[PDB]
Amino acid sequence: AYTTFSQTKNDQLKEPMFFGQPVNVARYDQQKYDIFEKLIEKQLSFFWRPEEVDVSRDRIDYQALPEHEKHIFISNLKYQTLLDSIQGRSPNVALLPLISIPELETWVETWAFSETIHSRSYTHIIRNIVNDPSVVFDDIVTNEQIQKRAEGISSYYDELIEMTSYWHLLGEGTHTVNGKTVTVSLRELKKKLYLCLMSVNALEAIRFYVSFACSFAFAERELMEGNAKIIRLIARDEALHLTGTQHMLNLLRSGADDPEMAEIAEECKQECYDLFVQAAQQEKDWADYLFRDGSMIGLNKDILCQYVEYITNIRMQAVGLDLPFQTRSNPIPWINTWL
Amino acid sequence: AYTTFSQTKNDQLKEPMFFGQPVNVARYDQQKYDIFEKLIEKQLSFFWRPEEVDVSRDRIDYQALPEHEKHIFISNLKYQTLLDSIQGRSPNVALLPLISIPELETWVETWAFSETIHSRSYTHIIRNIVNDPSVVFDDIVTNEQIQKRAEGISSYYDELIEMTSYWHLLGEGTHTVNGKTVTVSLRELKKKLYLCLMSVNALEAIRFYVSFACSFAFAERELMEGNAKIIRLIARDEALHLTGTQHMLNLLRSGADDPEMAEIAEECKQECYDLFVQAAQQEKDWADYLFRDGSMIGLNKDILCQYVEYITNIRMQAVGLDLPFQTRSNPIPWINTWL
Ligand SMILES: [Hg+2]
Ligand SMILES: [Hg+2]
Ligand SMILES: [Hg+2]
Ligand SMILES: [Hg+2]
Ligand SMILES: [Hg+2]
Ligand SMILES: [Hg+2]
Ligand SMILES: [Hg+2]
Ligand SMILES: [Hg+2]
Ligand SMILES: [Mn+2]
Ligand SMILES: [Mn+2]
Ligand SMILES: [Mn+2]
Ligand SMILES: [Mn+2]
Repeated sequence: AYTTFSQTKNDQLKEPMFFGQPVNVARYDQQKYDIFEKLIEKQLSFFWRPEEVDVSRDRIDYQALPEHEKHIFISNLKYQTLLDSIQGRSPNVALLPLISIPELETWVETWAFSETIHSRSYTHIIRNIVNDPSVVFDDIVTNEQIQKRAEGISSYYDELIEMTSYWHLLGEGTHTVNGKTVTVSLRELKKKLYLCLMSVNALEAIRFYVSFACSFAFAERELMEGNAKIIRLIARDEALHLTGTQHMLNLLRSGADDPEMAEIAEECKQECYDLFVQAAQQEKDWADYLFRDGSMIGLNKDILCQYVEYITNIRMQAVGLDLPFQTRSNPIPWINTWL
Repeated sequence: AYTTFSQTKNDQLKEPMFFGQPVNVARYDQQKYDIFEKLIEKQLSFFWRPEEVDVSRDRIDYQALPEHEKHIFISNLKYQTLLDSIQGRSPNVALLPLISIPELETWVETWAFSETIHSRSYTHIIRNIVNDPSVVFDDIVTNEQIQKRAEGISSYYDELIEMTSYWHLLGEGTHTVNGKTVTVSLRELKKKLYLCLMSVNALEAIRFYVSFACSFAFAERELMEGNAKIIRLIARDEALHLTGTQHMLNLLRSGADDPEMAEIAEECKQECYDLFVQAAQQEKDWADYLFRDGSMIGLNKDILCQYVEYITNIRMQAVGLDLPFQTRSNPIPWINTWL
């Protein structure tokens, strides 16, 4: 079972990142993988307050915008708000119960914490450029187009969480819950997790960047500059986040942390691969919705769609996987300005 | 079951703090209880970095100290490190899966986050005033005197967590896990939680303050002033934390949030009461250990023991309970200096 303070005096330097002995003492004078200590120190130094950024000038700009340019902006903001709504709570609930080294535990809490700040920044934008914030928030939940990907994201999480409870309550082996066979495999858990980790990596490394492009496009036209300033700070963070997930995944597949993982990584190769292809495809389809009533300067389907592929190829490379798309270059190199 | 993003478009202003629909959208443009929005804003504004505080001068002071004055200092630091080791992870794991209003969710993540910063500050002190930090950390786990209260604290948590898994996996009603009857009652969960909440309140409101007294005593003698500076920042935070737990408990017993709770609050009156008496007693016994080889100026058993009672009476008053002790005054009014 899970314990908020394991009684055993284990060597934290020799525990796996996951599934080992729950972390007891929170120490930071040493670590198994200092990338996590570095990320924490970096996240702490990037601390920023949303309320500070003046978005008052964005209300007029947003209003001026045509009903189809409002669609793009607000729709993209709604998606960002969704992602971080998830990410704020999710890494804590899903990963915290499985960490076994102190640096990763605290990194995840720091990481989740920073996502709540982003959520707040979104509330800061929305309530300052619209007269009925409730319309925006409620639609995030109802908007069936936002939910297509919203439901796919929370399943990897929900399923990992639910299967983690069984493991802590019953243990490995086959059980019966009210006349129902329920099998609990550690090798299966390590896979369920590996997939969330890979799915979380695509969310941080791809989903969010597709949103900064179709966000800074406005900043390029000198529109919504309060928002651009805020999303510049969020991108700096999401960069830390993707560095963390990338290190986790590459530490797992390298058998450096836990061989059984590495094995499950090679075996679960086509999934991890078709998992990304699914994500990229979902970001492209998203584009058809943002431009159903016309595009704008510097951003249309072909532009975005092309960025999705370019970006997806970059992210999978970082985790050793064949570029699912042609090997082209940045359709909007200007984006590097805001990053 | 628990979901990282509930599909239902509920009214977050009319959900109970706990056990209602998991929070979906993270919004901050309104809230059921703005005390939580206030705490978040306050915690965010108190953000501080431990590394900043120069504790270099504390190494000499600590060394100079007699072996019995080292006992006091280091033992008290070890206890603080334990508490925050727990608090860093615990509120997230135990409470996050049960919150149903956005402000409380984010407050808890902010609250847990701030505790990790405290853990770091402790690592910052320890590795700067001792030559073998490992000795200190390992003892936190082994030291059977630290574990007396360490085991009692993690049980309320562990038990609530474990019983929350069953509720999400099976639901209310009687079940059978491999030929074993297992009952899951919502009214029982609401109680298990109510007790952690009350036990967490004593940990923030009493346990931690007993440690600031037997910590600033050194600052009073112009010793360990780097540490005093750091613990001044931690106390400011623990004050926010106790304000939060106090509001939760008093919102629950007032039947304002959920009547069934209020009912379970009146019914579970002697426990909540004997729960505190147990804590206070544990802090007093702690004193016999800090002074087994002699006390120091401004701090001995009678002094401390008397503070424990004075403080305990203050905390229970704030949550409507009879002062378990005589109604006296502050045995060390100087402590208000550092707070
Ligand atoms: Hg996931
Ligand atoms: Hg976009
Ligand atoms: Hg893979
Ligand atoms: Hg394309
Ligand atoms: Hg508790
Ligand atoms: Hg003390
Ligand atoms: Hg009570
Ligand atoms: Hg006393
Ligand atoms: Mn974010
Ligand atoms: Mn992120
Ligand atoms: Mn603390
Ligand atoms: Mn606290």
